[PDB]
Amino acid sequence: DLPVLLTDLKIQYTKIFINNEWHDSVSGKKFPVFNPATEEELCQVEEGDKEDVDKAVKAARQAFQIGSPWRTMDASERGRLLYKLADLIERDRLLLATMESMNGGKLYSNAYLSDLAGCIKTLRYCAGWADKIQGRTIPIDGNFFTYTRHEPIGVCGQIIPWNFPLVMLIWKIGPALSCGNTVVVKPAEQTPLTALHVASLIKEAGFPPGVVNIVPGYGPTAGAAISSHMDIDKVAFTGSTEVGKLIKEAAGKSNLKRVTLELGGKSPCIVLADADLDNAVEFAHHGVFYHQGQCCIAASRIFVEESIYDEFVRRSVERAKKYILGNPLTPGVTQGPQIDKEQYDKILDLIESGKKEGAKLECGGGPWGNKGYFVQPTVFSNVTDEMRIAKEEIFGPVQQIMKFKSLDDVIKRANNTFYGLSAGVFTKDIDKAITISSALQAGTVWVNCYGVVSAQCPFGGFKMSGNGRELGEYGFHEYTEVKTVTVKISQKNS
Amino acid sequence: DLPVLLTDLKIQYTKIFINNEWHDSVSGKKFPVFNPATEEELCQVEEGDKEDVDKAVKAARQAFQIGSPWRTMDASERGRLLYKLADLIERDRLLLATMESMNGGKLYSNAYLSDLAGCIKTLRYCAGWADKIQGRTIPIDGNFFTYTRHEPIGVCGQIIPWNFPLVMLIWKIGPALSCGNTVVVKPAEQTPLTALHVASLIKEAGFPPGVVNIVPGYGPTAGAAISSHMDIDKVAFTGSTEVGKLIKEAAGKSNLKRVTLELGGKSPCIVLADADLDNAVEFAHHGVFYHQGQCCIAASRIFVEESIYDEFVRRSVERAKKYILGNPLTPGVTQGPQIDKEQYDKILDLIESGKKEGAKLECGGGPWGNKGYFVQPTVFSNVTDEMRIAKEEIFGPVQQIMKFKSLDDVIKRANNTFYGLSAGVFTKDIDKAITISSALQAGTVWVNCYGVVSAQCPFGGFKMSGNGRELGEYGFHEYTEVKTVTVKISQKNS
Amino acid sequence: DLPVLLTDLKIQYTKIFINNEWHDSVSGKKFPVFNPATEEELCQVEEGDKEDVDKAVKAARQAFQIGSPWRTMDASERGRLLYKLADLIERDRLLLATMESMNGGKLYSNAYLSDLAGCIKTLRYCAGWADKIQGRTIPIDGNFFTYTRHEPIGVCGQIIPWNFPLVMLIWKIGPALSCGNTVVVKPAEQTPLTALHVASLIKEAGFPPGVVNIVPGYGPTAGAAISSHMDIDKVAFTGSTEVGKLIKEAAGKSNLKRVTLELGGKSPCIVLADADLDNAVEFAHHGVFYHQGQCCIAASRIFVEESIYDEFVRRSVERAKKYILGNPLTPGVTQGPQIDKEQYDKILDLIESGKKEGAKLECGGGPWGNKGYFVQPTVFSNVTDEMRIAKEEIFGPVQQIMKFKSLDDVIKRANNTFYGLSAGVFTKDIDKAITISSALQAGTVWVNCYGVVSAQCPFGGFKMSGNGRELGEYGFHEYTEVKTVTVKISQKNS
Amino acid sequence: DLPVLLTDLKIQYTKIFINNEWHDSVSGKKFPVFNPATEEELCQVEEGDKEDVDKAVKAARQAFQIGSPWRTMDASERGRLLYKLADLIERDRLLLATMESMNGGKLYSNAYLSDLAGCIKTLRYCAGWADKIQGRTIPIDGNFFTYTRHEPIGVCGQIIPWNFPLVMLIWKIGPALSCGNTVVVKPAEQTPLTALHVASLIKEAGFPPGVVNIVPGYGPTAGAAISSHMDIDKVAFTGSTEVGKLIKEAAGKSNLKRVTLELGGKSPCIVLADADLDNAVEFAHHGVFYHQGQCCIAASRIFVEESIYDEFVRRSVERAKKYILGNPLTPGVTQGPQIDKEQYDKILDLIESGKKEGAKLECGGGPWGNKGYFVQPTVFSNVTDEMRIAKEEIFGPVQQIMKFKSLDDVIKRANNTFYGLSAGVFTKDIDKAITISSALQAGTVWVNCYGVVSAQCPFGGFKMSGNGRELGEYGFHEYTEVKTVTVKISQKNS
Ligand SMILES: NC(=O)c1ccc[n+]([C@@H]2O[C@H](COP(=O)([O-])OP(=O)(O)OC[C@H]3O[C@@H](n4cnc5c(N)ncnc54)[C@H](O)[C@@H]3O)[C@@H](O)[C@H]2O)c1
Ligand SMILES: CCCn1c(NCc2cccc(OC)c2O)nc2ccccc21
Ligand SMILES: [Cl-]
Ligand SMILES: [Cl-]
Ligand SMILES: [Cl-]
Ligand SMILES: [Cl-]
Ligand SMILES: [Yb+3]
Repeated sequence: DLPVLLTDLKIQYTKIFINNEWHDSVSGKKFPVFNPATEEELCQVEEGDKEDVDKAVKAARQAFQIGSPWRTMDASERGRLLYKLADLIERDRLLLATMESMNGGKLYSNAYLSDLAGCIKTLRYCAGWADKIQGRTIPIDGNFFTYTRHEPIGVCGQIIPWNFPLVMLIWKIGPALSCGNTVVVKPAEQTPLTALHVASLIKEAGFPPGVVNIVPGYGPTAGAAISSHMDIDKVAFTGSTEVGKLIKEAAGKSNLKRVTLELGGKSPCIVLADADLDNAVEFAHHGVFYHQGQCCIAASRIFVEESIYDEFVRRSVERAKKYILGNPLTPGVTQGPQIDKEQYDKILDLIESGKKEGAKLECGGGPWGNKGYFVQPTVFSNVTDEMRIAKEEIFGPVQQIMKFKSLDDVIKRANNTFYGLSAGVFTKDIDKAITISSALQAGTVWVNCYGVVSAQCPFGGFKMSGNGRELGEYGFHEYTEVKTVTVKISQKNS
Repeated sequence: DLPVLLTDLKIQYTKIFINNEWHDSVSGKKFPVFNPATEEELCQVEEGDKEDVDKAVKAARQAFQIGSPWRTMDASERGRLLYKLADLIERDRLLLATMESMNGGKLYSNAYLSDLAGCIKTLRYCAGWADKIQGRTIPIDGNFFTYTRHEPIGVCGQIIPWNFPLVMLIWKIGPALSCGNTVVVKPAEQTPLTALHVASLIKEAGFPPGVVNIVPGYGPTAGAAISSHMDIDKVAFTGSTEVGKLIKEAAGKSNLKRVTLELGGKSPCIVLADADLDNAVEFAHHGVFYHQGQCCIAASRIFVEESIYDEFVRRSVERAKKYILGNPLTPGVTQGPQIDKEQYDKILDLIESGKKEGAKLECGGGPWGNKGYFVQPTVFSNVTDEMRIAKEEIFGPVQQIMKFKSLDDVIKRANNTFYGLSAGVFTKDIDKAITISSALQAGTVWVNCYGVVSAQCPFGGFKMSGNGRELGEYGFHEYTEVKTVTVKISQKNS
Repeated sequence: DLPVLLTDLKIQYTKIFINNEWHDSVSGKKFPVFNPATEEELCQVEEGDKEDVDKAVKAARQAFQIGSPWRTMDASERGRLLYKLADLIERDRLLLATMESMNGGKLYSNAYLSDLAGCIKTLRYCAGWADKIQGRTIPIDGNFFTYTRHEPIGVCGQIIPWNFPLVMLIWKIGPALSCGNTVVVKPAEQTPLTALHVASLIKEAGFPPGVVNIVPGYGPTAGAAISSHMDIDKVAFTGSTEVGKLIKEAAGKSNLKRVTLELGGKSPCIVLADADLDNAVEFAHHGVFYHQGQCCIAASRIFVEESIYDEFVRRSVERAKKYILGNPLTPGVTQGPQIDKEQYDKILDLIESGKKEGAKLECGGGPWGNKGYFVQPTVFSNVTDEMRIAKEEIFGPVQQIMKFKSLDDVIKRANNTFYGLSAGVFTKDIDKAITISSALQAGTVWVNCYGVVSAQCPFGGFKMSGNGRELGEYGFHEYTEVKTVTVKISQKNS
Repeated sequence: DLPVLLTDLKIQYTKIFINNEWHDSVSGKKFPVFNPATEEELCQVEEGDKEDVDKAVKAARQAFQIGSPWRTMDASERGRLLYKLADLIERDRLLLATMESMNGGKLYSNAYLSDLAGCIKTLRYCAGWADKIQGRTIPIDGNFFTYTRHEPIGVCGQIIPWNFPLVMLIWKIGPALSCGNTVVVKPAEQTPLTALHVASLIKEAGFPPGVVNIVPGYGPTAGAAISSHMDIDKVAFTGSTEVGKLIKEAAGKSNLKRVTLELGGKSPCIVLADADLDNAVEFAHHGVFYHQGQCCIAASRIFVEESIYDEFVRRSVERAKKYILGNPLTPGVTQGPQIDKEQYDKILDLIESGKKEGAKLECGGGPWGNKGYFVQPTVFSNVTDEMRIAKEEIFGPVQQIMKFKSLDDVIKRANNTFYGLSAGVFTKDIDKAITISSALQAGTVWVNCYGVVSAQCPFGGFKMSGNGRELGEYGFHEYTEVKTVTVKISQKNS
């Protein structure tokens, strides 16, 4: 069941968080934060810029110094601190999910039952790794003793998007901290509020000062200061392909800092004629419409074998027509607004491209409501590979359905994109499930499901959907720096 | 294609191999070795007993001493020696396969194309691991530096069976040597000859003396001396369940040496109605009839969904009727003899149990020929779970076919055995393949195939089919002893 | 600081724990449990025997069945249950440490600050592994998809000793449960009480019934029923070398169950002339006198370079003369009783052997007090390798100090034992620390410290000190059974 | 001993290698290749440019297609091909070492005994990993089966420097191929010749066409075409910090390809007063003077405790005065030329900076000879942290020796650089060796040695010395792309 907050939400944390203390901006400037369902201002927040990032990096550097509390404490104690943080987020789950829904335009049902649960579970998963990060002893040639340290890297700048503010915050800080790094986080200008509340809880949990610093502010200002900073060792980023390139270029130009990116997708589904049809329709629908289409792994190209294409389209239209738009905080509402005017415009323009380029509009196709950035859930049939709605990430509630009859050819079509984040395959045939999944150039492939993400799984893109992996055993590698220590000895023995 | 030896085989190596030199038995006694297809003596071999095992252990201990060549050489050089050994076995492939076929009663086609290839591939696989065996550096609580060494264990006694003499020899010595152990090998009394030729090649490859010692002889004599030896650190064994118990009891009684066993099976296949029927018939047939049924993983219980049972039986009988019995060295012969009189008697007695207990004899059922331990390939239909041919490992060319209609119940029947070595599942359904394979209590489960063994895969039994795993990454663990080194330091840093 | 329980301890849990319910013994029999510091009975406990073990195994088997809650719950939820159990033991830390001290004769300071802390930390460590136990995908030869499952083994029987009742309980159940096994635990007849209280907390934490079953009782009765049980898949044991052999023999005779043992030691220290002398004296003293000498890793042979031997002996005698004997619950008491009459007799007899065989008694040498199994802390100088106090594990407060001058020779002396659990090396020289530690045949080697045990480190014996490893990454391997699944596919791709 | 080629070297392979065939440049243009010891032209080579890189990428892409020989062959066969290549390089060791010495200006003794041996050993090491690259099976939340594939990435562009042509070639192609990638290699314009001979041997070994393509040519032309190519999935590079930035910027701008860099260093040694002084002098000398100073890990800042500084300097000057300059092919010659005029000028300019900025010139300081790019081996004493010879990588035979007295301060000085490739620590004290090595911000730290590189060790930079690691287990991660496959199932079981 679905509990709610019983007193109205009051916003408290609006300042920059450095050395576990709350800071005004060096400039004195603040910026507004809005509710996307009402277009009304919720509060003002201190606007971080290069001077504030500089303060946060110096604090993160000082907390990372050899001999510091965060460097010398037991690994197991880093893990305890992360488990306590998860306990505290659990405690404040009602408040955080409400704030997430109100600032982010996110259905409260999903914010409470999915986002917040995933934040808690991911933190507890990361806590468990902290004292299980291990190097190696190595039987090198010659009379030497050689071992490796999987050290933390150092100061990690972490630029977060607006579509999953808390979840991206925890996906970034959980592994970074578990491995022993210090972090400077720049949440989305649209959604700073839940991150600043979590900073409240980082202080309360007892993390040493400077281990986590949160600098709300804008992209070209505070984000770019992180990108180009000469004393940040690594930057991680989720967001647009265009910013990813600007960050990688900034990193190369300054100090050759390590960079990992996750950059969205144009993720395809392949539905074979032998698929459980209803199960395939339901998962592909959820794949593309989840959180108003504002998901990196949105299932935005659905290829269906011709034998079942018309039934698939018909059943998808029926399911898309069952939504209730409105304020994401009211029970029974099933689709909230898009995040802001930029994204709203982009979606409507792409919808229009679909009409003009010859797609078949099955439902939706326009905006909704007196206020709020609402888009009707929209389904296009007979989409072809050349159209803009087939090539460009939409990030809105807009489903594309295509037909195929040759399996060889539909795999090339699925792979014929610079994106590569995820894909889905729907079949009952063992051999097809394995060989299709092996052939798809995508970081996660779901078989007879879609959108299944868990802390135990590495997650990331092929090709221009990004580089590196997050979470799982494998994602922890990207938050360590390997040092080889080789000691001369008089005689080695196996 | 299938090349052959162009001059008749001459036997050269018949003595005990210790410190890379050839030894007469301390007693002076020798024992005969026979050809199972003719019942004729091939040669005499030095008979090892406790006094000879004692000599081999002392040499293996001396080669394992700290500061010795085998302990101090680079890991990568251990690997080079194993690759050279594989090169030499490749060179002598015609001779070894001929000797294997003549001493072991093994089809020459299979000895040359399967056994010898697997020996070569397994050695090269093991060679590659030698300098990739690694310990760990560990973020222990407190101000300490902690690392682990995955050392070799020490002197490993390795008791080999007669059904795959070369392959079992290499499965044992490949991982043992790669990890840095020294070994005392006791090949089957029935099949010492290929092992002694490989000892020729171990000397030729340059292995330091005492690293490999081979002591041909009998089980209750030389085998038991290994089992109960107070200076052997580990014993590995493949063979009967009954000897496994005698070895484990001997080990516990003497020096608590480490023990790994592989002990055969009563491995089941489950054939669902949606299976590729011909593919299932072919693989299950090969599973149970390979090497005259003398395989640990023989598919000796085949459960078939009632819908397809009668067709399955009919097609299996047709395939079983296509064999040519005779000397395993003549081209076109497709079934050789059983290994000796004990096994031959055991098979015929169990065949008779099948008749008397009410099984349906579809073909075969008796012996064959003027000489040689030949058994007609035999198929039983309508087998029930209580019969001896359903409960006891036969190790002969004897196939059991049963019907089921409830999948829940057939999984319990498949699992209702103290054996647990392997199993097979035949279905096109993804979900059934995964959930059935997960539910079966068996060390290897094949899906839509059977009998697929490779050096990259760990291999071993559940339950009384044995303990531990051989080959793969995982099997290397059982040839190392982990040492934790924990060093006090003034201050640790992550 | 050191808090205490403010009301006297009341014993509540005295029955057999099966399917999360409290059971009388099938026989109706109970047995007394005593306080070793007073020789007075504390309470009576239900006496488990073969019939009760049979009940516990059936429940553990049923909880392990495919489809059961414990088999189907998320791995991460197994970990949550273990973290909650740790939270509950933390809650009851005062009660548990008091009960541990009163039943076990264990200094309350140590029980509270060391045993209980280690129990809590070890559980939290094990919790973190639960959803990080992973198998492999393997690039086998041929057109196959091959993966491995690291399944739980099944029903694990766990026989616990009296010297560290809670810590051994958690060392056993933490990894077993994390990996997904079910357990039947048989605590020491002398110390059932803390285990039964923990069973209270396993129920309270929400573990499914039958996952943990605790059967207090005697060794030759309930212990032997576990050893020889035909439906227990694995047995783990810590205790005497003599029982280890009886367990391994019992396992071999019945169902070839997997066996891991830890069997004590005769662990040596090597003190070089360049060692920090005071640091070496302090750690070796603690090594041998900790918990009245009743530690598996007791530093019971201390070899000291002749240059510093007399100073080392003198300083060790001074430190041994500073103890206060008495009831382990009174503040300032620094040495408690031995556990029972058997151990007390054994210690006094061995002390007498030391006198008669010619050792130099420096202090102690006799019993103490009106009541309680107290032994004076005792130091022997000029010990030689032939004496009983040099060869036999004493398990009492009895220190042996020997001189050496040749480093080659003292390593052979240190290694000249069938034991092999641990060792210590004291030197400032890098090269000596590495090469000596590499040469010692011991499972853990401490350098410039002693007795440093942590959940992140694997722990176990070389040679007759046992087989397998506990805790660390590596120890988790011994609570899994590897299954290889190999799937035929039309075409594989790298 | 040191065998030599008995007939003069004849150059044969001068063309572009694509699809295992030899190609003229699209332009028809060729470029000269010189001997640095004589300044004479050795031959002309086809000049690759963007059009030729385009041809090589298309071939590498085609060889990487699903269903291709290189994608479908057994992993173990990829390893066989790499072992055969190593066998062939061994066969041609005399020719390759001669060609390496003549084109690269590299002492023939070192080319034959070190470079060529390292090439052979590294290939054999990489061969062994090929069928040991494994993914995972993962206990994800929910009723799913989740596994990972560690796939090859795809087409990898590999830009090689002139200082270790063969060794860098093999460090790049060995791991790339072992993991299953295809490669487009661009050797240094100064040293294409040994790479083109190895391409001869790749064809001879049987690698499928298009798996390895070698495009000799210039940096701003063919190198930049690789950097910015829209169908290259990854680029690896060793060379200058300045090009690294140009490559990272090019990659970000085009297709966000993965990038790993190794970019040289300013690697420091710390020599404590208790060090084995002669051992420290010898290793630091070799560290900075090896291959005429043209090593990434050159020990170009040597900090020595004041107590021993003057003796250290004196002994280093004595050892530096013992060199014989001349043609690297004549026996007994111990220092060859620098590679070309650019590097020669850079070294002399930096030497002059040392004089003018106030360093103490102890020996050398000018050029040498009638012809060839020879620099006198040069030692500077009393170097301070501000001078150019302390800050800038020299890549010439130029040693800097500084004094320290505070260990805290000398660690900050050692770390006060944007470089971070390697470091050395010389002490007998265990605690100092561990804590100093832990505090140094460097990818490899040697203790009481220097310059010890082996295939089993990961190798790479901290900070601006580069990103990622090469060789070892860990370096293989950077040649794979992880795919998560998550399959919906009816019910999971642990
Ligand atoms: N880390 C090393 O081992 C290493 C090796 C060589 C040079 N260096 C450093 O670089 C300094 C200058 O030497 P250099 O100019 O010969 O090195 P460089 O970086 O320019 O050349 C090395 C490789 O990079 C290529 N390259 C050059 N420009 C390129 C471009 N725009 N795009 C793509 N590839 C390009 C070159 O053709 C060559 O293959 C040296 O003095 C040294 O300090 C380091
Ligand atoms: C001062 C070291 C010279 N040196 C060598 N010598 C050849 C060599 C020898 C052994 C193993 C090798 O590969 C693992 C190998 O390449 N290779 C280097 C790579 C980078 C920096 C310096 C190098
Ligand atoms: Cl590593
Ligand atoms: Cl380990
Ligand atoms: Cl495995
Ligand atoms: Cl993975
Ligand atoms: Yb000149």
